[PDB]
Amino acid sequence: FLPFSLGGPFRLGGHGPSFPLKGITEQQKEGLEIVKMVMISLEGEDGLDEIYSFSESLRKLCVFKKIERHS
Amino acid sequence: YSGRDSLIFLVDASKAMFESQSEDELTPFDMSIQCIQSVYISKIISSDRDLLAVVFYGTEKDKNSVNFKNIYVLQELDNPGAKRILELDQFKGQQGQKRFQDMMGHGSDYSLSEVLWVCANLFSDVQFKMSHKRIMLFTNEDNPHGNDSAKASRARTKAGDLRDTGIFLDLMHLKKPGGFDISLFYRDIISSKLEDLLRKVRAKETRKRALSRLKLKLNKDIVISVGIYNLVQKALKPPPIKLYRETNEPVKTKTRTFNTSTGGLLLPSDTKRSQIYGSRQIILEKEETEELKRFDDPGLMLMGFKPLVLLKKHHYLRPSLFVYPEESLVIGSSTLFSALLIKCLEKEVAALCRYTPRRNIPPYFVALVPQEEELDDQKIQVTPPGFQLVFLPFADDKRKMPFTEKIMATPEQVGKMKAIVEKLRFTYRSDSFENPVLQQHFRNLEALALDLMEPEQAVDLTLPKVEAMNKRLGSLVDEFKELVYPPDY
DNA sequence: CATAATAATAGTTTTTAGTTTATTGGG
DNA sequence: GCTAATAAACTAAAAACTATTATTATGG
Repeated sequence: FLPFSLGGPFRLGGHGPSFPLKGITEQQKEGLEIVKMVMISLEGEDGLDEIYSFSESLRKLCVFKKIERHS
Repeated sequence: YSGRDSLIFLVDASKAMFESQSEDELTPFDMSIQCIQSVYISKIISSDRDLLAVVFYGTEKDKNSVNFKNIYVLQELDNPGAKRILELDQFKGQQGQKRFQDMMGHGSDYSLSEVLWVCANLFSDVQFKMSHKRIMLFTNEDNPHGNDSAKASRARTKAGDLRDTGIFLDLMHLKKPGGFDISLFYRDIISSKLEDLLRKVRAKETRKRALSRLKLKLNKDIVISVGIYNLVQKALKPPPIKLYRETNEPVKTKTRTFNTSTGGLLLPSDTKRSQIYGSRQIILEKEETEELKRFDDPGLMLMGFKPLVLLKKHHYLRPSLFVYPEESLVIGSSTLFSALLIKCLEKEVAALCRYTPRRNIPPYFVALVPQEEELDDQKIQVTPPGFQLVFLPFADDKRKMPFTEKIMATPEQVGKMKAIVEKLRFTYRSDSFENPVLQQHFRNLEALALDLMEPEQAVDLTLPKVEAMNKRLGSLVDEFKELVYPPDY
């Protein structure tokens, strides 16, 4: 889960859109490519439930996942 | 509008309660007594803000504070209550009729103008906000204008005064029901329902005065005065007033915070709210709690416009409330909303807001269903022009289901069961639901207010049957249920 | 300081709002 | 082999219905 983001409706102030991952360090690019040929084989439930991006873990209780038990 | 609906019960004493008078029943005394008793019970269960008094036009020996001749004053204007029920039970049935014979008797001489005099006195007696004043009267004597013409003229004059005063009078069929034959000439001053009056439908409480009015602060610039109201109510348990089981004396249950240790009366000040979570008791305070609930001022801040097409059954919450346009400090509210309703064919895109109920409490997103001026041809404003407050849920308002997605069956099942359900079409009736616990409770209250032998258990329309639909439709539903081992295990 | 000044600051019963009340529950 | 997950009821509750008295203005 990259330190940056992985790879009217305008009411006010939603979560972060994204963050750079391509122009980032060439070492970061190499590691990202290896872990992405892994990702197509293993993208994990840790990201399937919600992909960890620094953009999307800011505003609201989306992590808190507002819900109660089933009847 | 608050107001006490004063109702007077004029019942004869000479023969109109005792002569068949073009009928064959017993003395109308008993039927009239049971009718008025029923309506008293209906008020007790349904309306205790309406004053009642019973008068006997015709009186051999006067029972009257007015002391006027031919006046029998039994109950003064007052809200319905058990003393009056006992009072009438004295004169209920043929036993009550022979009582009436005992203390004053029937065949009683009448004084019509004096009756109007004394009932006017009774009306003058009230000292409270009055909503309505009606004279309720039954008489076999539909047209006793055979009296002296002076009495008839004076009575008509008094009628003109009282209806001019606003006093209302009702005479209803007792001799020649229907065909306008009843009141052969006492139709002059008066211009059926026995079944309803005996039926005494009750337990109906409804709004009397305005309440909960706000403004449509749609933007930071515009507000629009409005009012929030309810017509769907959750029936309550009547208040358990703790009475001394011996002496019927109320209870001063002195409940307070305190200390289990040092025997001192604590206060909200020297105490603090707290939240035992994880490794930290998260402390709070009463005003801290209010602030945590204190978000914004009450009113309607417009958050958008959504079509009346996204709204679905799963898009539902607590029963919706209503908004009527109001003009107390916002001119044009009614005018602009009239524009909205005329262009409501295009305004299926209804208003969106996060409604703030009051101060110190948070707003909540509640949609607004545009209520038109749906005035019926009989001039009933069903759904008065306004907005129904269907409440927008949150992710809070969810309790998830599993996902065992089920697939449709063969269309012959759908067709045969469509034929079933439309053949078994239950007659639509919105005013058809009465709760058996509620009804039986009313019956226990009224019955165990007198020495009634038993409170009837009201068989309600809400009760399903076994054969009424099995004769309107039949077992062809089960025969159509052709699958092996039907759910009739 | 003159002395009946005649508005708000509640008085009201409001219904209607969060109250543990409750049992199926992991062995 | 065990042990909630509720929800009947909580027990309450904030609403102007109403406004007399003070208002401090003007005879005294």
